[PDB]
Amino acid sequence: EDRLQAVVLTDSYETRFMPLTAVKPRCLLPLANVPLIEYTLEFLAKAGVHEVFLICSSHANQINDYIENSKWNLPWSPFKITTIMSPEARCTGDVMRDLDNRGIITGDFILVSGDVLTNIDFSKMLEFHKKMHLQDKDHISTMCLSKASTYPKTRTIEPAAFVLDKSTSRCIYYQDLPLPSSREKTSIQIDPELLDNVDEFVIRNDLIDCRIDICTSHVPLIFQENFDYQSLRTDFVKGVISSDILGKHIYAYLTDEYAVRVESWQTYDTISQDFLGRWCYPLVLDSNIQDDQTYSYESRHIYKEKDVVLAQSCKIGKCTAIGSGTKIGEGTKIENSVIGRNCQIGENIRIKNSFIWDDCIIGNNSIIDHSLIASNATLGSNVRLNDGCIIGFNVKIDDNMDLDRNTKISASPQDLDDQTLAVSIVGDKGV
Amino acid sequence: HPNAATSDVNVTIDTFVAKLKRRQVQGSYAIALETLQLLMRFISAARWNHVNDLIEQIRDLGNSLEKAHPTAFSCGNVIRRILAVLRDEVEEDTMSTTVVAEPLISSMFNLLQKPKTDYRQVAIQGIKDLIDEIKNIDEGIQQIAIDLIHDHEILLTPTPDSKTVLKFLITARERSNRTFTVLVTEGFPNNTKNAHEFAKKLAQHNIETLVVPDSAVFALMSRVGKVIIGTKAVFVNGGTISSNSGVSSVCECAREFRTPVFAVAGLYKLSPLYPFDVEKFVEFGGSQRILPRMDPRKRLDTVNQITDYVPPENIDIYITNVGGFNPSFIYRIAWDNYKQIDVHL
Amino acid sequence: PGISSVIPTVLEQSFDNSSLISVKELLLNKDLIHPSILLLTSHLAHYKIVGSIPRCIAMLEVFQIVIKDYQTPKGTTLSRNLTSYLSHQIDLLKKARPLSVTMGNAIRWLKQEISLIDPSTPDKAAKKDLCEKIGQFAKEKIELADQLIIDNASTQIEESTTIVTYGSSKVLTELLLHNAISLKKNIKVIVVDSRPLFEGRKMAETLRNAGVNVMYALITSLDTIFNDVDYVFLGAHSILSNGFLYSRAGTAMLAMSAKRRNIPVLVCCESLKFSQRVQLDSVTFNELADPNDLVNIDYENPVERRGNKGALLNQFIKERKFEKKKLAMENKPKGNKIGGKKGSEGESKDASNEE
Amino acid sequence: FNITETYLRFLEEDTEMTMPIAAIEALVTLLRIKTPETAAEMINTIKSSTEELIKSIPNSVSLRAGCDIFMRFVLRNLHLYGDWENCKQHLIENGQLFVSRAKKSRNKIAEIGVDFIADDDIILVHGYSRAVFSLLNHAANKFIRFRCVVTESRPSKQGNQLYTLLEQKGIPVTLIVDSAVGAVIDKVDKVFVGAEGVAESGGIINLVGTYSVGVLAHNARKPFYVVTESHKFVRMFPLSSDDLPMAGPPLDFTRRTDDLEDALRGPTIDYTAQEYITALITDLGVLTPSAVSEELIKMWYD
Repeated sequence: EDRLQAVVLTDSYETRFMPLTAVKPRCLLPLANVPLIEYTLEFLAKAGVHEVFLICSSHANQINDYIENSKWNLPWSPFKITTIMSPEARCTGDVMRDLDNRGIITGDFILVSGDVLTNIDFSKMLEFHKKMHLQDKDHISTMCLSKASTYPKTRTIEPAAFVLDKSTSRCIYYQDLPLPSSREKTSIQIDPELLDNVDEFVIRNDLIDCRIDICTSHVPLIFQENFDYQSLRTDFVKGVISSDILGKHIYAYLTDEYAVRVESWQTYDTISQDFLGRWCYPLVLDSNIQDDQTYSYESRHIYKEKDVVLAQSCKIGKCTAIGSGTKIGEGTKIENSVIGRNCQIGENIRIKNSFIWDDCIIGNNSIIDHSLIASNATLGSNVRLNDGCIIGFNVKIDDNMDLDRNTKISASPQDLDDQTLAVSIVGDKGV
Repeated sequence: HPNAATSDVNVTIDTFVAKLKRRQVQGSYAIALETLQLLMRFISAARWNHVNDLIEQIRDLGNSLEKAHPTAFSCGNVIRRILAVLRDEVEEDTMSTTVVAEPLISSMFNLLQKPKTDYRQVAIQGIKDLIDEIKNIDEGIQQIAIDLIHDHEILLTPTPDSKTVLKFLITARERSNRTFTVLVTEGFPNNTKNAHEFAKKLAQHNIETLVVPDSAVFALMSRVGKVIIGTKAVFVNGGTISSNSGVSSVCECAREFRTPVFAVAGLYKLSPLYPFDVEKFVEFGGSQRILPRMDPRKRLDTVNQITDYVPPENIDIYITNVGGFNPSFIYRIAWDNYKQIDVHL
Repeated sequence: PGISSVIPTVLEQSFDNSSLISVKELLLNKDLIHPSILLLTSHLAHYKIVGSIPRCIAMLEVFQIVIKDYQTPKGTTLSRNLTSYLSHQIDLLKKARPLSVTMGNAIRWLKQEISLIDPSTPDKAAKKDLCEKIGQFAKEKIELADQLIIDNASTQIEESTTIVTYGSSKVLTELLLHNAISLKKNIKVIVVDSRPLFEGRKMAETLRNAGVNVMYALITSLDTIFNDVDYVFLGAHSILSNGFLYSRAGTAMLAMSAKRRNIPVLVCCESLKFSQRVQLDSVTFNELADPNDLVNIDYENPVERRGNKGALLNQFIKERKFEKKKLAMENKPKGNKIGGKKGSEGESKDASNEE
Repeated sequence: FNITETYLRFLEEDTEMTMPIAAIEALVTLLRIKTPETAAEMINTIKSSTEELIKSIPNSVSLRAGCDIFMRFVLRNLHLYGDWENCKQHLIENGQLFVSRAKKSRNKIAEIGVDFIADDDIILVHGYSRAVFSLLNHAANKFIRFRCVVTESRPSKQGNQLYTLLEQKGIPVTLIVDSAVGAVIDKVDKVFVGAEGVAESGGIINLVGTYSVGVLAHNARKPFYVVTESHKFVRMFPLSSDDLPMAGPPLDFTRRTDDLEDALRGPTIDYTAQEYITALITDLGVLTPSAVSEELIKMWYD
């Protein structure tokens, strides 16, 4: 039961985040002023991993240097990190064949695509995986699922419909739908090969994807055998079910507690608001995992680190977090918003539902509403922003600037409006 | 000082750090036991030869341990306890190496008058005595406590979580001469499961069990004889941090009805730290357990807290292994076990 | 005729003042009872929304339906078997759920109206005028009077204020809805809830549907939420002769804290809500309910778990008794907003003599 | 013709003829000129003049209460459907009769409310009212023994004014500061307080430190008194301890200053709850708690 090895799929969902991932990697980005990898690594440590694998190619040098600085290069760590260097931008199937050629996989291994924060104990999962593996010989991989927010009417990027067994919890079908955003398709065709073998069919769309996998030694051999499979969910799971090898089974695990994979900006925003709230009972800012963290819980869901500087007669809101070495001026309203470490803030600034990362200076008399700011970027005076307005790295927005809804700004000095240099396309400037 | 020197020799530092942060370790009694075994491993394995360099290193280790987990007061106290046991034997040792030292009593006033051996063995035995003290507290409580409660008296109890208090209650019910009715507040968001196990163990022993919702506390306070607290941590001013939910209001309800308040605790549970603000010391809960569905949770900003604080204005007795003391005296019991310097680690 | 005696759970050593039993699932009854009564009794037995105020409004409307459906017999006159039939209704209502004060004042009004009209006028001409009068009576004493409470509270509450509430009172829901929409203020509304009924949950849900800044909390955690709070509104059920506030569960606890922590308690009430029965403690006459509602383990009303608790009858003394209606102490509330505008609870019975 | 100007003319006058009774007399004079027969032409212009009076008010409550009683009496005149001329003549005459009633009430109270001051009792008096001082003077006229303690009230240095008016009688006194007022409640038999208004609930509308007196006395179990003339009743219900009708500041916190100019600002008028009052004395008999509300219900008929 002991000795467990894990593989992490990084360099996987890049450019899915549109304005960012230009200079620095996908997973380096902070959720709550702390990198996304750190959450995943904490999940690995709580699960009980002895050997860690990472997949880096694009911006791989910055990843390797971050692991060098990490808390896991030090000898006392329960796991050791070894990085896989591959050709630039490839599918998951191509990496699976590369790892099988190298041959390090022993018994039961772990694969996670993207970075997932969950409070769900993994010890229960391992036991039920092992209990079901002892039931029949030809059994492959395990999938995680969690209950959605009653109706997934706001969730459009993940329209995955799952058909599941009531008795054995085996997945039957996977389907994507454009439905509410693009009213074009309605039909879903299902294979009638498994009708009387299951009997208790349960069709659900009210389940959130996790893309966390417990996998057997069979998996890398199947990937090399069938090199046509590029994906791991859309084509692969469906391919396994539809009589590729007869008598082979795959798991689907239902859990009542919170487990959401990061993929899009507006999903990231909801997860962040869930973290500011007490949705993830263990995963809270006050516990401090990065060791340098010195966050303290205050009533009405207000988070403050050590060395927080604030001007007198200033009102703070609900579900807010402020980093260390941070200065704030007078007449400021901070409501449902995260501000990073070492961030200097001017005066008369109204913030609602917005986002600011580390080391950011904001000019006086500015209103920011439901809009994101990246690290080492400065805002000028008289800046008004709307919903879903993501601002890139090192972006210096000058004095007197108004931007409407969904006005994304590039992080590299290509095709979209507004760049990195002074007066960003309000008067032609930019490389 | 970092854990770079203590890594290959001492591994169990980081496993306890892991047990605190993810809350794998549970109950102050257990946290204390682990830190005892940590300090057991620290003395048995290390090589020092010097004494003052050793003590200041222990101080830094304790400082890092409390910064790793703020609600682990039992962690902080146990180290502070051994620190003082060390410091007395060093001050006794320095008097023999140099060569009235007995004015009247064992006072304070460190602002007035100025100033190879088996010391390590004493340090070893000092840990052993602490364990045995934590092992047996109930014997020291029952001789003071089961003298204060009468027949036909109704007992209301917040915090059913304490193993200490339940076992105190069972020893009194063992006495066939003593009869009492037990009211138990539920403590909905956290204590519920523990409160239900509490009600089960009272029925198991055949004691008149009464389960109370947290709303109904007022609706009974006229009929209540006494109030008992299952505290986690006791402080300088007298006040307590208790094992979660629905205590503060009950104590406020008792004081308005002038109903007596009792507290059952240990000296290791007792802390030399001062609660200047409840805002920092109290730990908050998970709102997930209250309300389902996340799209309404955008607008439903729910507030829930685990640990509950009581100000000293309410409770009257702290029955320990030593005896019963008033909140206006408990500071002296603390200073009898921990030194003034051994606070700010 | 009905089912009587044989009750679930123990008789209990402490607290045995009221009936703890009753018909949930319909078996063995008289075949003459009007179905709208049978619907309301099945409603009130497992109701989640109602709390004093709405119960009477429904009771009035059901009565209005009965009179509209009432056709006078050729032999027996109007005041012959009507009052017996009404007595059968109340007895069935009593079996389902103990009545409110406002219900009693309605019955007293109806019985006065039976005596007022003599059997001499034509049948269709009589009931047409009767239901019109009841409609006007319900308009005045409830709807218009409610609007009067609204505007009385409106002057009292300051601009940009924090309010903590409790229960599922119809008057306060409309109060806060009026504040959020018509007056447009910065009203932070915090709602508290108990275990037997998620009344505040429903109130908060309706406030969320309006789009209000709502915090939702529990009795266990109060010494944290208070340390913020200004005015506290309580859902009245009945104010007695002395001026004691007979109301729902987690009411007095809140009332105590508010008196202790400076900014006090306010209560909205109706002129029909006042009684002449007096008491001083919660033990006197309590609305007891079956521990079947307390079986569930947290979260929601229907969950159905294989948990820790299950047995009550076979267990050697395990009284899991909860109460519904409690008494707040006299001095603690400060304002009462009624039909006759304003008045402190110390005054109390300046409405009963005014009639 | 003006009403605010008529009220401003009372400068060196005052006393016996009280501030509200002078405002009521000013209301009657304004009424009697421009024909009181028409209820449309007059009552609306009376309401506008009261509204202009409220807008000119800086720190007074009793003028708003006195208008109400006048209005009430006017409406009650023609309640019997009497001659629209004999009822008018009775309304105009009840202006000078209203001021004459302030004399008769003071004659009543000063013989009723001397009974409360027993044989040799030390009194601590706070908040100067014409009714309480009239008790104090006509008890000295009755040749009864009583000691007096002066409270240092700070609205416009009222304590010093009170002290000088006690000197003109022949009763031994000494200055006690409102800070140290807690240190006196053991040698004081009874505490007397004169009100600026009495609440619908049963509480009190008073000066710069009266609630503080009420609470301390409740702690010391020593009696707390309210003595006034029966016209200071408003349909007012201060819900909280710090909520009152104001033209000035409701606790202001000023910025950094060096010249020292913006400082003083504190609650000049404070409320106390119904529980703190042991006894109340007016010309309408001897009555304290719910009595006030009964009066108000009796007037307003609502």
